[PDB]
Formats: sequence, structure tokens, C-alpha cells
Amino acid sequence: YVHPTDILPSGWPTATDLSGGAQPRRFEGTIFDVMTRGTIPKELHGTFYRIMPDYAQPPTYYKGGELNAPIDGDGTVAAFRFKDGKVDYRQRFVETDRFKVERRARKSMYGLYRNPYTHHPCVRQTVESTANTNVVMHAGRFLAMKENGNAYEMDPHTLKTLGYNPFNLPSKTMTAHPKQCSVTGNLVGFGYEAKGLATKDVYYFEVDPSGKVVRDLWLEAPWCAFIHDCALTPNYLVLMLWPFEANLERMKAGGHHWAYDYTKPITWITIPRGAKSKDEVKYWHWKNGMPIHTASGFEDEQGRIIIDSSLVHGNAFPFFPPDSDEQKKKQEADGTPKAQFVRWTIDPRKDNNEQLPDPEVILDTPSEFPQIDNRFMGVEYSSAFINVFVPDRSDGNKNVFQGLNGLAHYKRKEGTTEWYYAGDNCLIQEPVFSPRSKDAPEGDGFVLAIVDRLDLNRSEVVVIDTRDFTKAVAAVQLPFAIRSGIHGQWIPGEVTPDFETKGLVDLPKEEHWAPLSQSPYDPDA
Ligand SMILES: COc1cccc(C=O)c1O
Ligand SMILES: [Fe+2]
Repeated sequence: YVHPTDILPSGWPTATDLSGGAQPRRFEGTIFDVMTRGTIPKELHGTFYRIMPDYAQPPTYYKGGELNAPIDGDGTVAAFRFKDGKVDYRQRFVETDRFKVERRARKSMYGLYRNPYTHHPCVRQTVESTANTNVVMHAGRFLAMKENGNAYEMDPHTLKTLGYNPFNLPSKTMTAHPKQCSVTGNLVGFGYEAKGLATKDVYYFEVDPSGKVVRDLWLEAPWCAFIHDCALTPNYLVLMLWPFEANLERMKAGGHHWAYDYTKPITWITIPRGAKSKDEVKYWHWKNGMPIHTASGFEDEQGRIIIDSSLVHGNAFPFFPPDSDEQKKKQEADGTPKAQFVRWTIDPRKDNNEQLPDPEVILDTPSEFPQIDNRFMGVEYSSAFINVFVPDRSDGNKNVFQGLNGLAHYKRKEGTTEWYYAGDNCLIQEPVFSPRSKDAPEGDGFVLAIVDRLDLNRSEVVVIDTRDFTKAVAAVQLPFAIRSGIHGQWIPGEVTPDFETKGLVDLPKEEHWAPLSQSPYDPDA
């Protein structure tokens, strides 16, 4: 059966998200008192903010949009606010400069990811960021982030866009993966390509809880590398280099910003915290592969840097292939890489010119978007909450971003892993942790994540108590599906300005519109 209206032409290209999903969503608005199944824990007090790519206009500017990447689309923030067991929701697009241009124009004006040479001539010198990767609340300011620009600030209640680069960073970029130190409260981070397209410059920074840059350093990466994420320790920021290289002449020629390079080893840059000289920075190397996201890092008793990450044994973004015909054929040959969760040891007593030890396999299954208990950010941690391909219950052939159908709770100290399965014909997104109370043990609390009910065309938020990780306590049930997203964060009420007085939805007025005389009811009747 085919419905005659279904063969009518769309002017939309295939606009995928990371999951492989291709349905544009693009709504902006609210639901007060989201339908829930089961009981919402009264211990949740805060907001789960999630950010997705969801092109607002059909991205047809360059080559009819046929090369749009899953990481490209205009950032939209879904907020799910948990107060006294009620849950409200708000979604709104980040009003990036790019968004504004395209909405006002009713027209795509931007080309390839990170390639201004493929943007419309009138926009080439704009901030090209779609601000669609990650969010943070720092020094009372709520930020949407993408690594090709500074952050945009938004109002945390209305999600109205307030401004660009609120912390006034001197770099042209900020990572979407800054870390908030649990000891100092510093937003610790960096920005690479810090001086413009294909620059090797990195700028390291620490922003104190008052919003001031208290520490910074300019340095360079050994090549212009895709430095997506990092790990924070008490004495280091550690930058994680993926084996992609940027090339200006390739960009000028209308090619991709990045090209995977099998010959590049995974490389780490140790930046001593508050370093006085770029002389203090070291490069460490292993072998080729793609560690996507760190869980976190710390320094062990002997001062060794321990980091856990996912590890994909090859290219997890095949839409950015190698330059050479030779490496192109190797990517095709390799198909879907081996995918695991691994532990790295960067011992600063050793010569950084020596190849790193092979990382230890922690989980031998496809693993991604890890989070921790943030009360342990930048110090020793045990808990990780990992998005996973469930062992024996998942495809295997799927790209790492496209078959994530469970979660894992790993605890290094106990050496145990517990597992949550999203369901048949379901996918589950990145987990976030909220502690049971202020003083609860590490990883004691509630884990939330978005579930795609693929057979129902709707999305839901599952809530799981760490005392039984196998089972959902509650499910927040949207009446629709939202885009599969990138990162999200549990943001405590206590660090949110005016969380006690402002909901995601403004209440209507108390006063009745109508006079008493209009009531159909007469108490004397
Ligand atoms: C959404 O935009 C992005 C840019 C660069 C890397 C990643 C990886 O998750 C990403 O999601
Ligand atoms: Fe990321």
C-alpha cells in the first residue's frame, strides 16, 4: 500500500542525526505536567537538559545538502524539569548567528561541517557554530556549546538566547567538553583551532565560579587534530587527539574539514594545571584508533594519570573518510570497527617519547557517551554510566552511534557492571546521574536517559534507581518523538538561578477573566 500524498515531493534532503534517524522534528514549545508512568522520585530536584542536532531549514545550500553530516544540524535544547515529582518539558532552538540568518532568509546558507569555503559568500565570515553538542551551567550561566565556536548563552527557563561568548574567551573556539572541577569549581577547558580554520593553536583556560579566567595558556597540537574531548585530573588537563587532520587547501577545494588518517596514533596532550610555560606540556602516543569520549580521569596514589574512554578500532565517523585512495579502500575494507570501553595509563614518571601501554579492556562491547558522578569530577572516581550495545542482544554490524540499546553501570572499585536494556525496537541515549541526596555514596541515586520507542514514534525519559539498575522506576512519556541527540546534563536546582521561582512554563494569571455574575451556577438556585 502507498498513500498518494506520500509520493508528493519533499524538498528535504536526508538529514540524519547520530542514531541514523532522519525525521526532522523542529518544534519549539512546552508541555506542562508531562504524562508519567510509575512514580517520579521526590529526590529529583533539577533539570535534565539534552541537546540535539535538528536542522531548522532543509540544508540544501551546498550540493543540495547531500553531504550534510549527522553532527551538523542546528542545535535544539530539550529541557525536562523535575520538581516535587512533577515533570515539565521545553524545547527551543539555539538562536545561533547561523540559525538567525537561515530562519530570516527561510533558506539554507551554510555548506559542509566546518567549511566556510562552502557557505554562501555573505555568511563566510560569520560564526558558523550550530551549538548542538553539549550544555553546561557555570557561574550562574547556561551555555550551549559546539567546538568550532565559543558558547551561546541561553536563559535556563525560557531557553531564550541571551548572547555569544559570555566568559569572553580570547580564542575563536571553546570545546564542548569542559570539565567542572569538584575541588576548585573551575570550568576547565580548552579550544583548538583557536586562531581560525586549520590552525594548530590550542588555548587552555580555567574559569573560576565567579566567571573569571584565572588560568590560561597558549600552546599547539602536534598536528591540526580533532580534539573533541579531554580528561581532568587534580594536576592536569589531558587533551585527547583523534586521528583526523584538517587541511586548508582541501577546504578551499570544497572538501571536508577533517580526513581520517590511519597513520596517526592516538595522541594525548598533558597540560599541567596552571602551567606557566608551553614548555611544561607533553605529547604521549599510542597507536591508531578513535577514543570518542572519556568517562573521566584521575591521578592514582603514584601520580599516574588514569583515564577511561570508549575505543573504536578505526573510523567511527566514516562520513569523514581519509584523503588518499589507499586509506579510502582500507576504511571500506575494515567495515564496522571493533568497539570497547578501555582504561589508559599515562604515567608522568616515564618518557613521553615511549609508546603508551596498551589500554585495558574494561567492557568488551560497543560503548559510548559515558558519564560519571560529577561530585567526583577531576578527582578519583569509580562510577561510570555508559551507553552500550547490550551483549548478545544487539546488532554488532551497526556503527557505534546507531545500535546503542542499553546502559551499563560500571564501578571500578567493586569491579562490577550492571545492565539496563532499552527494549526490543528501542534505542537509548546518553545517561545522566543525579545523587539520591547531597551526601549519598558515589553513584547512589537516579540515572535518566532518553529512550526512542521506534515502533511507537515517540520518545520517553526513563528513570532508574541505582539500587536496581536493571529496572525503570518511572517513564516520562512524551506524546511525540524528539531527535536523537548528542549530550545532556543533570543540572541541580541549586546551581540554577531562580529555580525556586521560575518553571519551564510561565503560570497563567491568578485573577479570573470572567465576572462572578457570568457563572451558570447560582448558590440560591
Ligand atoms: C554534534 O556535533 C559534534 C561535533 C564533533 C564531534 C561530535 C561527537 O559527538 C559531535 O557530536
Ligand atoms: Fe561529545
